[PDB]
Amino acid sequence: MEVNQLGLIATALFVLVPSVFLIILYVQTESQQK
Amino acid sequence: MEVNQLGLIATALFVLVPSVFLIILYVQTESQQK
Amino acid sequence: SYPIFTVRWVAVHTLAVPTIFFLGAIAAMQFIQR
Amino acid sequence: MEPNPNRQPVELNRTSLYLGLLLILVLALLFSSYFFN
Amino acid sequence: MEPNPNRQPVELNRTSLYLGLLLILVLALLFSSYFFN
Amino acid sequence: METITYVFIFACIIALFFFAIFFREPPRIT
Amino acid sequence: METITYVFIFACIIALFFFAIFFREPPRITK
Amino acid sequence: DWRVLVVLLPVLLAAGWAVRNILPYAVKQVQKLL
Amino acid sequence: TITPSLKGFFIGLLSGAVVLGLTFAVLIAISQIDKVQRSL
Amino acid sequence: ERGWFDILDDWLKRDRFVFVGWSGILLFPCAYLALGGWLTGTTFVTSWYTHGLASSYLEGCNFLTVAVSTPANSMGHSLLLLWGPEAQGDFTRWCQLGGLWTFIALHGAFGLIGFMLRQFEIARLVGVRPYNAIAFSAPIAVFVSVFLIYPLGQSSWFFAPSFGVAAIFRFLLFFQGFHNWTLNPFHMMGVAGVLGGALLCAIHGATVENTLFQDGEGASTFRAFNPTQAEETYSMVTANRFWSQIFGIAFSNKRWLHFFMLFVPVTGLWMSAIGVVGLALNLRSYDFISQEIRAAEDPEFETFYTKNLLLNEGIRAWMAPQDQPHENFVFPEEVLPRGNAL
Amino acid sequence: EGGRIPLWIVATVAGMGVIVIVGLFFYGAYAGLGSSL
Amino acid sequence: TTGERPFSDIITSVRYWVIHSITIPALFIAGWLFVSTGLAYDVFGTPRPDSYYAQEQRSIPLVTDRFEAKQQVETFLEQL
Amino acid sequence: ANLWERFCNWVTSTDNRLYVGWFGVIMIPTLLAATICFVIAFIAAPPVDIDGIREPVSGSLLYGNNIITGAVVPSSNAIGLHFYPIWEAASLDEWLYNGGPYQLIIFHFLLGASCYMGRQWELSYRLGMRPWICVAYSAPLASAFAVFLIYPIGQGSFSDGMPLGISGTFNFMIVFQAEHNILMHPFHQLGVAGVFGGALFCAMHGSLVTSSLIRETTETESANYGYKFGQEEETYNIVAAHGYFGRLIFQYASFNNSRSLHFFLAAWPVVGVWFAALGISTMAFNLNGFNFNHSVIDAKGNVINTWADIINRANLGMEVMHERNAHNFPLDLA
Amino acid sequence: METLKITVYIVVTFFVLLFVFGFLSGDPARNPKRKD
Amino acid sequence: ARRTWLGDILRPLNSEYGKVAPGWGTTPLMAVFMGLFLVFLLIILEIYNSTLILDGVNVSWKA
Ligand code: CLA
Ligand code: CLA
Ligand SMILES: CC(C)=CCC/C(C)=C/CC/C(C)=C/CC/C(C)=C/CC/C(C)=C/CC/C(C)=C/CC/C(C)=C/CC/C(C)=C/CC/C(C)=C/CC1=CC(=O)C(C)=C(C)C1=O
Ligand SMILES: CCCCCCCCCCCCCCCC(=O)OC[C@H](COP(=O)(O)OC[C@@H](O)CO)OC(=O)CCCCCCCCCCCCCCC
Ligand SMILES: CCCCCCCCCCCCCCCC(=O)OC[C@H](COP(=O)(O)OC[C@@H](O)CO)OC(=O)CCCCCCCCCCCCCCC
Ligand SMILES: CC1=C(/C=C/C(C)=C/C=C/C(C)=C/C=C/C=C(C)/C=C/C=C(C)/C=C/C2=C(C)CCCC2(C)C)C(C)(C)CCC1
Ligand SMILES: CCCCCCCCCCCCO[C@@H]1O[C@H](CO)[C@@H](O[C@H]2O[C@H](CO)[C@@H](O)[C@H](O)[C@H]2O)[C@H](O)[C@H]1O
Ligand SMILES: CCCCCCCCCCCCO[C@@H]1O[C@H](CO)[C@@H](O[C@H]2O[C@H](CO)[C@@H](O)[C@H](O)[C@H]2O)[C@H](O)[C@H]1O
Ligand SMILES: CCCCCCCCCCCCO[C@@H]1O[C@H](CO)[C@@H](O[C@H]2O[C@H](CO)[C@@H](O)[C@H](O)[C@H]2O)[C@H](O)[C@H]1O
Ligand SMILES: CCCCCCCCCCCCO[C@@H]1O[C@H](CO)[C@@H](O[C@H]2O[C@H](CO)[C@@H](O)[C@H](O)[C@H]2O)[C@H](O)[C@H]1O
Ligand SMILES: CCCCCCCS[C@@H]1O[C@H](CO)[C@@H](O)[C@H](O)[C@H]1O
Ligand SMILES: CCCCCCCS[C@@H]1O[C@H](CO)[C@@H](O)[C@H](O)[C@H]1O
Ligand SMILES: [Cl-]
Ligand SMILES: [Cl-]
Ligand SMILES: [Fe+2]
Ligand SMILES: [Mg+2]
Repeated sequence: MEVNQLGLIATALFVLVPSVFLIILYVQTESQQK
Repeated sequence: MEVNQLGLIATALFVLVPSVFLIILYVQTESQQK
Repeated sequence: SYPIFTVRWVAVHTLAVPTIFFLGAIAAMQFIQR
Repeated sequence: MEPNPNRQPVELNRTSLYLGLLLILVLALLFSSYFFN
Repeated sequence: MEPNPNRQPVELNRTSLYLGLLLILVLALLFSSYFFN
Repeated sequence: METITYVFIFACIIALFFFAIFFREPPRIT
Repeated sequence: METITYVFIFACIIALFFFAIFFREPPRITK
Repeated sequence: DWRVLVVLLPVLLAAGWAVRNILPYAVKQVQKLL
Repeated sequence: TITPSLKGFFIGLLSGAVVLGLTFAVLIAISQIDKVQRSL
Repeated sequence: ERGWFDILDDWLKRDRFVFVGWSGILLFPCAYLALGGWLTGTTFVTSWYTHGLASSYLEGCNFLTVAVSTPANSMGHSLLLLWGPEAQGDFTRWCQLGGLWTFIALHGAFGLIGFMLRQFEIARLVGVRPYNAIAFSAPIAVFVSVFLIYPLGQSSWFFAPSFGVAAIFRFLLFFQGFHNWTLNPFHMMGVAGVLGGALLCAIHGATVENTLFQDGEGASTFRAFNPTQAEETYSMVTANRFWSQIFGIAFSNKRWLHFFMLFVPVTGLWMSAIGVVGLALNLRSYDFISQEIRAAEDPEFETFYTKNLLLNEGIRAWMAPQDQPHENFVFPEEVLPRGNAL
Repeated sequence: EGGRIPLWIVATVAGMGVIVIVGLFFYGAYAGLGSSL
Repeated sequence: TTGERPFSDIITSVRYWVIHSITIPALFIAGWLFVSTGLAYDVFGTPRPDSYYAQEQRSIPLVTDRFEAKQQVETFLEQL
Repeated sequence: ANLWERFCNWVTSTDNRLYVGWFGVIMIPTLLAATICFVIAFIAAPPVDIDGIREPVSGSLLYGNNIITGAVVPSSNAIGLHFYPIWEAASLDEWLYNGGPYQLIIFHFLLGASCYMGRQWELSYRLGMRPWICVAYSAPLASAFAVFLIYPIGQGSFSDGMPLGISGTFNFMIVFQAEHNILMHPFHQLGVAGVFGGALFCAMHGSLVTSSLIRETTETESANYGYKFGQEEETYNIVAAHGYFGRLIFQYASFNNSRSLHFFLAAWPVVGVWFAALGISTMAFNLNGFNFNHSVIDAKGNVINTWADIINRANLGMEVMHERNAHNFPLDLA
Repeated sequence: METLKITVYIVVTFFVLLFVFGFLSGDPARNPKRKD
Repeated sequence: ARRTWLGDILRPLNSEYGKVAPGWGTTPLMAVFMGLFLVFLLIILEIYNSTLILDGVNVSWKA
């Protein structure tokens, strides 16, 4: 199938950028003193 | 130029995956108490 | 008082003895003509 | 230099992480077809 | 369950982050031409 | 490449279901 | 896309220089 | 081969002269160790 | 049978055995003759 | 308890001028023979039958041109043992066949193993951490990849480096012409590690020597240090300020500094070894495909990359007939690539 | 007798011997084998 | 110190030079003769200036067989 | 204090985050000018007629290069050693065709780097340090002068200066080998000894200090936290390091004096790189590497090749191919 | 181009003057110990 | 620590931590097997290498 050649990077960055943002925030919350 | 179409995604992930890993570690270090 | 033959003595001579021999050999080579 | 008193800690609990990841992954599952076209 | 006592905190200081990002970016600047080929 | 991308996203979702169920923050009565 | 990529990585490196110098962990004398 | 004798002739005469000049001090070293 | 290279192999095997044997014989001998001195 | 092993152990580990140890049993004979083999070959031994070259002082070569040359290509990867099926115990023929090459390479290899074992042994006995042995893994990675793995992937030992100054220079130029080895990113990391290492050596030495505390009256400042002194001989605080203001960043941690000094050149050499492992299989960074497609279609498109391939093409055509005599290359004048006039 | 011939004389004579032998090697670069003639 | 006599003591001593004014020249002369007698050529199989080529031959005697290499060199040396 | 006096005080202030200084007054604008021009040119400059034969070489990213092939291309052979500032061109289009950016960059860079060296003396003086760090930096500086200035002067053209790029660098090296046999030149050999040895001694010193760090930390923490910035006590045991290295080789082959050790670490690579710089600077005037081509001859007079002659065959390949359209006459005399 | 030349000539002179007069402004005295 | 049915069955197999035979034990016999193994590796290397050539052993695709 002749799909758009930027579709892969568009999807990968769409997933990775905000997921990473969330992962960063979660892990630094856990590491805070309880 | 007729470059490899996977060159972009390869470069992007090569940068992002380990950079993100370090950012995760750094931020959760900062948020620890002392 | 001091020993004469030692491990150090052997190590020194394993190098010194062929070196002088070789130097005499290379000295002689300087007079060889085609 | 004196610390800024306006600084606040930031949080994201585990449930929020899971809710957020679900949002991102399902959005990508939805939009990906259109990105590939 | 009772906590696992082998658990340990993990650290990466600011200098290490900077050194790490430099390594990564410079490795990317180097290998990218070969990836594009 | 598209199919890989679709299957990958789907697989990440199922993995998320797993962690969200079995490794949830346990509800506690204070 | 390649030019963009190369210029992007370079720009990120230059930004990193700025932070490494001006927003470094300040050296503090102790024992 | 005759050259083997001609080449090693100075070597053996040197080793013998070294033994004669060290034998009183070599026997003395070996008897001290034994 | 014993090809020339199998003979060569045995020769190399024995030469190494002899080199190693003599080396350790000489070192064991010298070690026994010149012992270290320790406090009782 | 105090048997022959323990007695032998005592003697091996005596505090003497040249430490021996258990590792010395491997190290000293192999190192001595490697060096002895090289000196013997370069003084007396030809490369006429393997390469069509003179290679010894006896033949008229000088220090720069002598070599212990690799065996002929027809030898394949023969271990070429003296008692092997090629030389059949004949020492003269063995020399003529390049037996000294495998002799030096193999004794050299076991010698380096012994040296690194020596590094481990001494460190254990003196009670220091074995970082020196660890750093020596880089010279080992280099020797093994270049002198063993490279020729093993190629047709024969013939294409391994020959043990000589000019012969090594030939190896460099061969790698440029045939492998375009300068274009390889693993070689480039190697270069960064070596030049970066040399930089770190120079800058650290100079910094220490120029931030010294005055601990004596002498204008010659070397006597104003005692090995057993507790105090640092130079100011880390002053050194740190200087560099922070000059370069923007400076070391602040002395332990990190010195570890980084291990890391940089050690990692670089390791990377270069990985590149050579690839070249063993002709798995080169020879080309950029995009550059070639463009250049083929567009005869006005030129870069320094295309310029360097033309040089490689010249190297290959001009050096190959004499450098690879087993191929019996005859390239008539007319086929030789040449620019105008030259 | 351990100390009779002064070390500075030994060094000077040894050094001069090195210069003579290396000098001979250089002379040989211009005569006989390896001379190009 | 590790126990052995200092090198400086040794090389400044009369007994050292009594011994080595003999051993050193002897080894040097032995090396010289190794070359001057031509024995070095025959031990190692290194061609003399007149033994690289036959008079009319202008082809290098390259070894081309692995297991008949020894005989090949012998054949080459016969042809001289 | 008047305006000038306060300005002088600011310029020479030891309290600036980055020291300015008087050398800095020249260094800052020249390095900025060189940097800005370099970046713009590397990205966007059109092809340059390096060899003056109307055969423009593309160096920039936008004109079909990557990081590895890209370069700021040396100025035209038609210019030679002529000064070619922007205002000497009829237009920027001409300036670019002829490789004007190269000259702008290298002249600004060399001046700025010379002032970088001066600045290192200057701050050392302000801080009450000893003054010779700048002498160490003269080795790499001299090497930059060698490839960007001295070699072009000797050869009569900035077209033979080293290109400002990764592949252009290799081009410079290969052609240099063809024309000067640099590998066979003892100053380059000294240079190699300097950099190989500098790397060796770097790894050596790094490993020995690290090997003898005094225990100040637990198993679970980095040993680097065992040293605190500005502590008065030394952080490793040199006597133990010496005890190790003296036994690895022999006692008198190892340093027990830290000052002497560090001097050696400074001197070895610096002197070697001085010789490397001098290799290029003297091959600039065509005093070339050793030539043993056809040095070994048999009884009849047949040439018996050595590895030198095989080097020669490789060099001939580079020679005949380089700048394939530039030569009209049989000898390449510059 | 003439305007550019003049501008650069002025810029360069300015900075060169700063360097010369700057180092002439009692530089040996600008150190942390003996100000002479 | 938690006991399980399987843990109890396997208990004996993880109960002898640090247990040693006295002195040199079987080190001499180990050395002999190591020596023989070294000779074995040398043999197969030299066959593959064509340094050891045996009757009926043609080291090639054609056998
Ligand atoms: C520890 C020191 C050491 C080591 C590791 C080596 C290793 C090597 N040598 Mg070097 N050598 C040494 C010291 C050493 N040598 C000394 C002191 C000399 C001076 C005599 C030499 C002179 C020398 C020459 C002339 C040559 C070598 C060669 C070799 C290679 C092949 C060796 C081989 O195949 O033997 C195989 C033997 C063993 C591995 C020993 C076996 C021991 C086992 C464990 C016991 C079994 C043996 C048994 C008792 C005997 C029964 C046999 C019976 C059935 C007939 C290898 C790189 C060859 C080479 O370099 O070719 C290119 C070669 O030609 N060596
Ligand atoms: C540079 C090489 C090198 C170095 C410095 C070390 C260092 C170390 N090894 Mg490793 N090892 C190596 C290579 C090396 N090893 C290789 C290539 C193998 C085979 C896979 C091994 C297998 C090995 C094991 C299984 C173990 C070690 C262990 C150790 C440690 C203890 C010392 C020891 O056991 O040495 C071993 C001795 C040697 C490497 C010297 C071998 C000399 C051989 C026998 C000479 C053979 C000559 C040969 C027959 C000639 C014929 C050649 C042929 C081509 C013709 C130490 C960290 C031990 C450790 O980790 O303890 C906690 C451990 O358990 N080593
Ligand atoms: C089979 C059989 C027979 C077995 C028997 C084996 C047996 C038992 C033998 C015993 C008998 C015996 C000894 C025989 C000897 C045989 C013999 C002569 C073998 C020779 C082996 C051989 C080829 C050796 C090669 C020679 C060699 C090692 C040369 C290198 C020497 C050399 C130039 C060393 C460098 C010296 C130097 C100036 C180093 C500086 C490095 C540096 C700046 C380090 C930084 C640094 C340094 C410090 O100093 C400290 C402090 C710190 C902090 C620090 O940063
Ligand atoms: C002196 C001749 C120049 C050769 C270079 C070696 C010294 C200068 C290089 C140092 C640059 C490193 C950065 C500064 C590092 C630094 O700050 O150094 C500091 C160091 C110690 O300083 P001091 O103040 O104690 O001594 C210097 C003066 O004050 C006099 O006491 O200086 C020296 O040791 C100078 C030694 C000169 C003695 C002569 C050396 C000759 C070497 C022989 C080279 C032969 C080459 C052979 C090749 C085949
Ligand atoms: C290329 C390296 C770069 C260095 C450039 C600096 C140039 C200055 C020259 C320094 C060169 C270093 C030599 C220091 C020399 C030095 O300056 O100190 C002088 C020193 C004085 O010692 P003494 O006269 O006190 O005698 C020693 C006895 O007292 C000890 O019992 O003599 C030696 O150590 C030389 C011994 C020759 C070695 C013969 C033994 C050979 C055995 C082989 C060694 C095996 C190594 C183990 C690995 C396998
Ligand atoms: C091979 C072999 C073997 C062995 C052997 C040997 C062990 C030998 C040796 C040897 C040797 C051991 C030798 C030697 C030598 C030497 C020499 C030849 C030298 C020299 C020198 C020189 C010439 C010097 C110079 C210089 C320098 C380096 C530096 C600076 C200055 C000068 C210039 C002084 C055997 C029988 C087992 C068997 C088979 C084979
Ligand atoms: C696409 C690329 C993405 C790469 C993903 C990489 C993921 C990396 C995950 C890092 C995991 C860190 O894991 C985190 O460690 C810290 C300590 O450092 C723990 O934190 C624990 O120790 C700290 C410090 O004593 C206490 O303040 C805290 O109360 C305690 O819970 C967290 O409970 C844990 O969540
Ligand atoms: C490519 C996609 C990447 C996207 C990048 C997104 C990065 C987002 C950055 C988030 C940074 C969080 O910022 C971080 O906040 C925590 C608290 O939450 C702070 O931590 C502070 O508060 C906590 C909690 O009271 C204390 O334990 C701690 O001692 C204190 O320093 C850190 O000092 C700060 O570094
Ligand atoms: C941050 C600073 C960075 C530095 C940036 C450099 C700025 C460069 C600006 C260049 C200005 C353009 O220069 C412009 O070019 C035209 C033609 O090309 C020139 O043309 C002019 O001079 C020539 C002189 O022979 C006449 O023939 C012509 O009739 C006249 O119009 C002028 O000199 C100028 O009007
Ligand atoms: C075409 C060129 C021909 C060359 C002619 C030769 C003339 C040389 C000119 C010398 C004039 C320089 O004179 C110099 O000026 C400066 C700035 O005003 C003075 O003033 C300075 O005084 C002190 C000196 O400790 C400084 O701390 C202070 O910052 C500064 O004001 C110097 O004390 C004075 O010595
Ligand atoms: C040189 C190979 C090293 C192998 C070590 C095996 C040691 S073997 C061991 O040796 C003891 C004395 O040392 C004896 O008491 C004992 O009987 C014997 O089994
Ligand atoms: C390192 C040198 C060791 C000496 C090797 C022994 C030489 S052995 C012997 O020597 C004869 C010379 O008369 C040759 O004719 C013969 O071919 C050769 O096998
Ligand atoms: Cl070119
Ligand atoms: Cl011309
Ligand atoms: Fe240091
Ligand atoms: Mg001569």
